[PDB]
Amino acid sequence: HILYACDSCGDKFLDANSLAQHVRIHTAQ
Ligand SMILES: [Zn+2]
Repeated sequence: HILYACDSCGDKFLDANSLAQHVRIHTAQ
């Protein structure tokens, strides 16, 4: 379930792989 979260934007991921890559999409364009 909600194991990982992208802070600042408050994104709630059930995936870790998608979470971490999501914090990547923030560094990227
Ligand atoms: Zn985010």
